[PDB]
Amino acid sequence: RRELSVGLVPLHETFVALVRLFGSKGRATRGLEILAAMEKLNYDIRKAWLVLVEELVRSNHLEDANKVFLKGAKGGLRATDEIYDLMIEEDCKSGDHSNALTIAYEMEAAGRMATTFHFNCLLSVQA
Amino acid sequence: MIDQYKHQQLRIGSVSPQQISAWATKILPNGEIVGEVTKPYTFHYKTNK
Amino acid sequence: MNLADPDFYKIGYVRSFRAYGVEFREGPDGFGVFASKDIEPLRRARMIMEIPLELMLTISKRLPWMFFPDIVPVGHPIFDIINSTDPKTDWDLRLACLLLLAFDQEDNFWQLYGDFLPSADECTSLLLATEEDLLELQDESLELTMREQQHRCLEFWEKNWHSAAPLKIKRLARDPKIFMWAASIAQTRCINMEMRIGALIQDANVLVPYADMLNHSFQPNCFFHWRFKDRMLEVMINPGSRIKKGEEMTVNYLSGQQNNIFMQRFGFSSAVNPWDAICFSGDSRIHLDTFLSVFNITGLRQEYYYNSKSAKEGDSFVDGAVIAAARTLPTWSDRDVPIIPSVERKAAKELQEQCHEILAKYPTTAKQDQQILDATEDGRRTLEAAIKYRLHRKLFIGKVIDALEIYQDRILF
Amino acid sequence: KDVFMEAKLERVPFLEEQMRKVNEGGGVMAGDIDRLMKSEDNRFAFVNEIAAEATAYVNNNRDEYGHKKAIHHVLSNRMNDAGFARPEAYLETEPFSPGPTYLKE
Repeated sequence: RRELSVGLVPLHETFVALVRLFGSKGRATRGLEILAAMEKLNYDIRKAWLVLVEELVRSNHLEDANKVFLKGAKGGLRATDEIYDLMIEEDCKSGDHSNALTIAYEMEAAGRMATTFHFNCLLSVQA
Repeated sequence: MIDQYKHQQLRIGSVSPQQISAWATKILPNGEIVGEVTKPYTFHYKTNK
Repeated sequence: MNLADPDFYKIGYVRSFRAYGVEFREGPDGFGVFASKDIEPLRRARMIMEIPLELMLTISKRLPWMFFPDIVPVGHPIFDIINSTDPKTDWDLRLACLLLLAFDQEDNFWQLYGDFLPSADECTSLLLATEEDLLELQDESLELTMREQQHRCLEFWEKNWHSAAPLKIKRLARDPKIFMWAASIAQTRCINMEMRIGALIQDANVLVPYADMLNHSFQPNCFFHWRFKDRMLEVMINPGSRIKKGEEMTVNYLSGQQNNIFMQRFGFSSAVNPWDAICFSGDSRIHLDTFLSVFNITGLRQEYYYNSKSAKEGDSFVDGAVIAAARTLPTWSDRDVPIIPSVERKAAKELQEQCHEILAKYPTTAKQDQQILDATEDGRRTLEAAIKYRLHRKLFIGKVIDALEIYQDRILF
Repeated sequence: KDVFMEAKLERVPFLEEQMRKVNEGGGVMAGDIDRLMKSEDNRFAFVNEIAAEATAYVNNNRDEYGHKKAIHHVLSNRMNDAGFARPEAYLETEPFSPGPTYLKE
């Protein structure tokens, strides 16, 4: 809170550290609060949104994980292939075909082509 | 390339009498049903009502 | 920066080639493609350099060999030369045979386009260099590979031009130094693409006149596209990119692979080389989230960005060397959320000083030093180019050292 | 060396009258549609994309369309980003008309 009061622009690591904690504890809207900061400080949110999304799955905040990823990836935000494999499998593990299918559709929009692994995850709940 | 799935359906079969009764019978607040259509009164010999 | 001769645009223009906002220059270099007027930012792409299929060679990349602008006649005794060539290893040999064939067949387009191509005295490829010129190179693996590659083409010259040589097969290469010119041209100006001709999607190594003149820069602004219907290759200006009134428009040659030992093999030498670095070892490790943080370099190794909206013009010290040596070095990360230990005894100073010891001002051989740069002697178009490669490797190492010591100095603001 | 440099390049004159009848007959739009479709693989997808873009155009700036024929607007927008002047919405004027209506043959 004192960083903006002084006027010093916080570091890239500074925002990275906090979003890891908020995702780890389960903060839903708190992570987005920081995401607005780099939207004003000329900093890309890709790394921060990637670690925030991944951390939310590392705890049992499955509903939070889909909301954060879908909101960020609805616009232009390429994601690493590891994240795509994680959420498609994780959503299908708990029975979230609606969330999994949307991510798979979103994944194919950004170049990456769904292979047999993604189809196998979907077929688990469709069976 | 996952295609745009679209599952539509159209069934057909004989109806149970209970299905017809639920289709047609309308129960007034007073408790009457009167869905039988007892009389073959097409139109009044009087005004065409 | 003088424009090319009027005959350059024609001869190809008469064969349905259209260039809208470019004008090739003539000044002594690779002819070069420089634009005119201004385009302003756009939405998707602006098409340029309409090049048809008929003005190509496009040998296939896999068995069987097919050439859609059919050059080889039926039963011609040069398809046997190509069909006896080892696949998947030397694609520049059969391509050289096709180029040689498209010089004595008829009034083919390449019979006229040959003049604008660089000659033996021109060109920078090492396949045209000599023994002591190859020795003038601070590298032995590259020296060995290029000495072997100057062979394997002498060998594939006496196996098909040995005193029997039907006059069709003869008179194409009467001596093993014009075949080297064709091989060097094939190595330098081949591009592997996908060509949908009809119902056939195929991968092929192709030669494109009026498109190889597009010079190289690792920060590119040009795409290569293949219009499926009318069979035309087109260059495309990148979306959302302003274009000046004569500045360079470039298309990258290699991306995702570099090390300056294969790009140099394919022509000239690296200048900024954003994908090459020298293995350090020698120390334990340096921190990861501070080298890209002092210069505000974006992570995600496959895509590294500088974020020009950084500060009040903090420095003018970013280059390909910085963006390359920012990801090819120890870079310890650990849990990725540490205290960022400012232990300059371990996390800074001596460790990179050890790198300064590892890069002990060219300690490997130091065959030459600052004296080499700008010897002021240009000749043979291949000498002063190996010297240029030595200069650029030395410059890369020096700027890597400079960036490392700037980083180790500025860890506290 | 090849002596056909200018024999195949002499400008055909008298073309000025065969420049206009293209413009009121809809020839320019017809010859622009195919050039836009010269790279598309499936024409139905191209048509659907054009229709969706026109729907967005109608939604964002409603109180302009009814004359401009927003489909013509999006076609002109796509043709105007690679040269090809193509006046806005392919709008036609009546430069010489001290009257309300042409007879139209």
